[PDB]
Amino acid sequence: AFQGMTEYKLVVVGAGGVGKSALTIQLIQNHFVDEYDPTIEDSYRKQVVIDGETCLLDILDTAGHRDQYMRTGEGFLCVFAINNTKSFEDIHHYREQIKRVKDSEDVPMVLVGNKCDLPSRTVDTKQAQDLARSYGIPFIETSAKTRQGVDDAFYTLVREIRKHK
Amino acid sequence: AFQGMTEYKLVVVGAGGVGKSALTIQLIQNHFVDEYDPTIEDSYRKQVVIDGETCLLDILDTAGHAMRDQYMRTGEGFLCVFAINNTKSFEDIHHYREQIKRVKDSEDVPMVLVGNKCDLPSRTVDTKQAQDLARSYGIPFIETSAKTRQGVDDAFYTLVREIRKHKE
Amino acid sequence: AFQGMTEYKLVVVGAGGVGKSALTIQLIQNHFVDEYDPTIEDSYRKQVVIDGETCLLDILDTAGAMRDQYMRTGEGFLCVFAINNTKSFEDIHHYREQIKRVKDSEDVPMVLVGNKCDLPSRTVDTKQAQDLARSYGIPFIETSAKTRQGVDDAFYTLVREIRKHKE
Amino acid sequence: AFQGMTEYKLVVVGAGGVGKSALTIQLIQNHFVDEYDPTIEDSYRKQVVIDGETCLLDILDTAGHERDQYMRTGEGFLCVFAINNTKSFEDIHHYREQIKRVKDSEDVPMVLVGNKCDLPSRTVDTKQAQDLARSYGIPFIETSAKTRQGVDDAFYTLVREIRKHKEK
Amino acid sequence: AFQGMTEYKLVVVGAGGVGKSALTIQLIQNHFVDEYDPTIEDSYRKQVVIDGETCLLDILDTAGHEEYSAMRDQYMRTGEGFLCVFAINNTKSFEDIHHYREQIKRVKDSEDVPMVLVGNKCDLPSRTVDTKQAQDLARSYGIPFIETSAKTRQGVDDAFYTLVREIRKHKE
Amino acid sequence: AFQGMTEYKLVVVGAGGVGKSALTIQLIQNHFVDEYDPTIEDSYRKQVVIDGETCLLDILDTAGHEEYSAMRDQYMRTGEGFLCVFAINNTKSFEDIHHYREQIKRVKDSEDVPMVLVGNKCDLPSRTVDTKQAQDLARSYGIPFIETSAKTRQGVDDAFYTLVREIRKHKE
Ligand SMILES: Nc1nc2c(ncn2[C@@H]2O[C@H](COP(=O)(O)OP(=O)(O)NP(=O)(O)O)[C@@H](O)[C@H]2O)c(=O)[nH]1
Ligand SMILES: Nc1nc2c(ncn2[C@@H]2O[C@H](COP(=O)(O)OP(=O)(O)NP(=O)(O)O)[C@@H](O)[C@H]2O)c(=O)[nH]1
Ligand SMILES: Nc1nc2c(ncn2[C@@H]2O[C@H](COP(=O)(O)OP(=O)(O)NP(=O)(O)O)[C@@H](O)[C@H]2O)c(=O)[nH]1
Ligand SMILES: Nc1nc2c(ncn2[C@@H]2O[C@H](COP(=O)(O)OP(=O)(O)NP(=O)(O)O)[C@@H](O)[C@H]2O)c(=O)[nH]1
Ligand SMILES: Nc1nc2c(ncn2[C@@H]2O[C@H](COP(=O)(O)OP(=O)(O)NP(=O)(O)O)[C@@H](O)[C@H]2O)c(=O)[nH]1
Ligand SMILES: Nc1nc2c(ncn2[C@@H]2O[C@H](COP(=O)(O)OP(=O)(O)NP(=O)(O)O)[C@@H](O)[C@H]2O)c(=O)[nH]1
Ligand SMILES: COc1cc(-c2cccc3c2OCCO3)ccc1Nc1cccc(CN(C)C)c1
Ligand SMILES: COc1cc(-c2cccc3c2OCCO3)ccc1Nc1cccc(CN(C)C)c1
Ligand SMILES: COc1cc(-c2cccc3c2OCCO3)ccc1Nc1cccc(CN(C)C)c1
Ligand SMILES: COc1cc(-c2cccc3c2OCCO3)ccc1Nc1cccc(CN(C)C)c1
Ligand SMILES: [Mg+2]
Ligand SMILES: [Mg+2]
Ligand SMILES: [Mg+2]
Ligand SMILES: [Mg+2]
Ligand SMILES: [Mg+2]
Ligand SMILES: [Mg+2]
Repeated sequence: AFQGMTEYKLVVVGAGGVGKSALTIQLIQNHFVDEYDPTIEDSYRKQVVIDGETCLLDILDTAGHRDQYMRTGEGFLCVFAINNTKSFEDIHHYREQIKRVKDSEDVPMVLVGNKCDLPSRTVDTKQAQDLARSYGIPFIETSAKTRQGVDDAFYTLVREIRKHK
Repeated sequence: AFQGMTEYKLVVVGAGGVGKSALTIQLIQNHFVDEYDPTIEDSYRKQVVIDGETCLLDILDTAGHAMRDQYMRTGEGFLCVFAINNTKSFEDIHHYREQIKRVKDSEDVPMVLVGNKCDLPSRTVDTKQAQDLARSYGIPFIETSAKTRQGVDDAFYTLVREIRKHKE
Repeated sequence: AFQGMTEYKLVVVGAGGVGKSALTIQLIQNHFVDEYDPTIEDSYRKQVVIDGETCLLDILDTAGAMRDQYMRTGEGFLCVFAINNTKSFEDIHHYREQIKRVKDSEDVPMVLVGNKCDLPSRTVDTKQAQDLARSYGIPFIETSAKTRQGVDDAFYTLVREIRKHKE
Repeated sequence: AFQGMTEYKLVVVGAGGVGKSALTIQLIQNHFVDEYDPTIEDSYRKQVVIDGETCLLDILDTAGHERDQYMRTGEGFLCVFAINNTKSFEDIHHYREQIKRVKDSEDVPMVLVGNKCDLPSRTVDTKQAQDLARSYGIPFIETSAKTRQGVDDAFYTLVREIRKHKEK
Repeated sequence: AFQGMTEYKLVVVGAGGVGKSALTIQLIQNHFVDEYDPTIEDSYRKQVVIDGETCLLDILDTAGHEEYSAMRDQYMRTGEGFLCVFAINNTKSFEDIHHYREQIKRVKDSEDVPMVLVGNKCDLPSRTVDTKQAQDLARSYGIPFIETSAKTRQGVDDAFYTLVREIRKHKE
Repeated sequence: AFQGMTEYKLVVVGAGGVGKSALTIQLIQNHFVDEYDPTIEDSYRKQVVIDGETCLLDILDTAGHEEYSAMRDQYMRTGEGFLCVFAINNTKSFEDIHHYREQIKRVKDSEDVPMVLVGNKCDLPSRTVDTKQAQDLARSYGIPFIETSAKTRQGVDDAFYTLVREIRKHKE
């Protein structure tokens, strides 16, 4: 018996202020949050259709500065801001922490370069694509403000989870 | 901030063979199950719109006969099911209602009375009797058939409305 | 890469006047057709969600070598009789045989449908129809195009049978 | 030019107690109302897809015994009788006449609805009702607000009749 | 008894040529109107789900400059919520916002009317109104501010959905 | 009797690398394709609601450069509407639009074919084709013009939905 639609547990990680909450809230509520209210832990849920399969996204929005939610997640959005080189260098640390806690090389993951609407770009697309090619994962540019790439990022993660299953 | 649609935990209880599973599967899959496969415990989930609110129904299908006390404490609302061709199942209703009230330590638990198999000609429980039982408990009564689908949506949607009323 | 929803080809067969068209029109338009207008061939399409998969049902409504054509094309068959017509129930065996010959296979996705279950003049017992279906290895469903009982179930069950046969 | 989905104003008329409200509430809420609470005037709204066109149904549920206002506003009328009440069937002629006078027209979109077709106490034969409907040039549908039989069909058929009357 | 989904009456106001119609048509039809066809009065309707509640938006698209003022006072009395739109490349339209807000407050005889400030045409390069200025104006009124572009669709849903949330808050 | 939703056959044409596949994939999967995988012929399908009518879009994604093919002329005769795509940073692709339009008119033997002009890659800073120029070209052909970006998703839905509206107009 089918017992209800497929459920995917997604976790959004990355440095303080890169736009993890803004991305998530733009997905769930179609709203851009302008304030910076630091997060402890928040949970969201949304039903969507991706490639003709109905599914339920459970989304965990994490704090910038834990082992529990890394063990629960099936897929991770690894977010940096394209105007903050430090947040991009930190990506390697988030990826390592996820791999240790799940004890696995092959974890579904997507690299997300957020704030692509800002004119102060310090991380080149080619650099981020290279980093992603080296990890074997997709890369997507987003803006929580304009909504560019937001759906794509979360839907691409879902496709990665499907492939890994 | 809204964090996702409202979730309702529904538990279907009643005697062996009244059609608890058949009702639930007819709601989830639009399928009538003809076989009688006795249930231990099964969990289902469905998104629906009731009175303009989108919600997620988590539905626990229970066995006819401490794991029991667990799900009674978790559930927010109960479908109490009997079969209209089985007078025993109708008399047992009062026992299920009492067990739920003891475990939740409450008089006012959201509940709906469901008289299933209303498509069968061998009726032994009168509608008026069942309506009286329900009036005495202060809860709605609905006749259903998992076979024809009559009243199935109504039963589960009415339960959700009862849960909403109890939360104001 | 996903390029659009999955499509399923369903064929409704059975004797004249059992309610093949009435069933189909009740599925597509939520309308009971009271008139009996005999069919040559009609095609319908509907999008639905079954078990969380969005799909497109292409439905061929048949008449009571153009016949061999649609048997080769269909992935699944609703075999319909009327519960008040014993002849239509005996004819089921003939439709099933013709389908198995044309597809050269024992295991073709199929559902047995006993229609007009709202009428009081029942001449085919449920148990008999269930036995026939158990012998063929296929599901049996009672329907009424008039009350709508079992209509969705019949078509959706057929789609599930097609899915099982494709794994 | 498109400003939002097409809107249809439907009016449900007929004698007291034939099930005008029960039909409407079964359409809107998937709920059978067992109590008889007489209506003054109630308004309902539902978005549906009929023949691939999205539309908004505005539905006016009327009182058995009261009017000219809502007959002028309506684009289509469900004329309801109960199949176990011969009087309600004879009254149909009066509702149809009143509608034709107020709209000053022979060709008003209309559907004849024989409700309570789940009851065994039938006093109006289907053939009689079909003849009445054939004489008026309108469809006839048997419904039960209890089992839900024919409910969607009645309202959707009325919408199709309104569409047909507008292409000229 | 529930009788059908909740209905919200939204009114889009602001100076001539700010993009009131373009915003509305982008919401209803997913179409950018490039032509500038001045509006008299137009009505639109759309069903949407916001925060899990299904609702029906009735949307009144108004004229920049009103011919006669009684027809203006009519729709201000009917509306439950107002999108107050200026164009970020037209400082005059931004200064006019204050006047639309005042007229609405007088006609509804209330300080706390559901309202959203909308800075439209944020895709254009000739920006003359700074974001910070508009945010300050909105903070002073106690209402949300959203940047939109009817062309790119940025912020369009957000503007209308945020207005509905403001109406809900005012009704509790 | 209604037998199922209306079906529209749409063909996407234009020079190599303008973003015909990227547009189509962004419509179907909400995904931006960054890689450039040249197309021979690909078929897509999507159900949408446009102006309250549910429809099924059958979409044929064509090759940039193809010598004469009879198999190519086949599907151009079957197609009911054409998206004519150029890239706003490639003046050659804009000049080629005239050639696609001529080929379509010859194969359909008709002046009045439903068609939409699409200027893609409007997110790039290397613009060489002005909006006004493209609007003038489109006004001369009697067809709509839409700026799109498969990357940002701007105008994507609008392009395909506008084509469907053009097909509807041509059928009345
Ligand atoms: N322009 C622009 N600003 C953005 C974008 N995403 C987030 N912001 C802004 O960046 C700031 C921080 O966003 P926030 O969502 O709180 O980031 P965070 O990763 O969740 N922070 P934390 O780890 O403390 O929870 C906010 O002021 C927000 O409005 C974007 O894509 N574009
Ligand atoms: N005619 C008819 N038969 C029904 C209906 N509902 C259930 N049945 C039949 O009655 C039997 C029991 O159904 P089932 O759901 O297994 O009962 P249950 O309450 O789940 N039993 P248990 O407690 O063992 O899990 C099955 O044979 C089923 O087909 C109905 O509404 N009408
Ligand atoms: N009472 C009742 N009548 C039905 C039912 N199904 C079909 N009918 C009636 O039976 C007649 C035959 O229905 P129809 O669908 O035309 O049968 P068919 O199998 O398509 N005939 P054919 O093979 O000629 O195309 C119609 O008058 C219809 O109203 C049902 O489930 N209940
Ligand atoms: N068995 C059966 N009972 C029905 C049906 N429809 C309505 N009833 C019952 O008949 C009674 C009257 O129903 P109601 O909807 O109030 O009729 P009404 O035409 O609206 N009355 P009024 O004109 O005063 O507003 C109620 O007790 C209702 O439960 C039906 O289709 N089947
Ligand atoms: N680039 C760009 N142009 C826009 C935007 N919004 C509107 N326009 C353009 O600005 C012009 C005015 O738009 P319109 O919606 O008619 O404005 P209005 O506020 O309704 N005018 P009126 O008050 O007379 O009815 C049109 O040419 C339109 O295309 C936008 O967000 N970006
Ligand atoms: N920046 C930007 N790049 C785009 C856009 N659309 C397409 N591209 C890029 O342009 C390249 C070509 O895209 P594609 O859709 O394959 O072009 P095509 O017209 O289908 N090519 P062909 O005719 O050979 O099949 C890709 O690398 C793609 O990422 C856009 O709107 N913006
Ligand atoms: C919070 O989770 C539930 C909670 C309930 C629920 C409802 C009511 C009472 C309960 C419940 O669960 C714990 C004990 O008490 C029911 C279902 C679920 N969940 C669910 C969703 C989809 C599929 C499945 C099937 N599993 C077994 C593979 C399950
Ligand atoms: C692949 O085509 C079909 C195939 C089938 C189909 C199903 C099963 C077997 C078949 C079939 O086709 C011919 C013979 O073999 C049924 C429907 C269709 N298609 C269809 C699509 C939209 C609208 C309509 C209605 N027409 C009359 C405009 C039809
Ligand atoms: C209740 O009526 C409305 C009310 C309002 C409305 C909203 C807000 C304020 C108002 C309003 O009406 C008049 C003055 O004040 C807006 C729309 C409508 N209705 C509407 C819906 C879809 C399409 C059309 C256009 N037709 C006639 C072609 C109309
Ligand atoms: C007849 O259907 C089409 C028609 C067209 C179409 C559109 C435009 C022009 C055409 C067309 O086809 C015939 C020649 O001219 C395009 C797509 C389709 N259909 C479609 C789309 C996606 C997937 C499938 C199943 N297979 C291919 C995996 C089918
Ligand atoms: Mg945060
Ligand atoms: Mg069970
Ligand atoms: Mg037929
Ligand atoms: Mg009433
Ligand atoms: Mg305007
Ligand atoms: Mg390509």
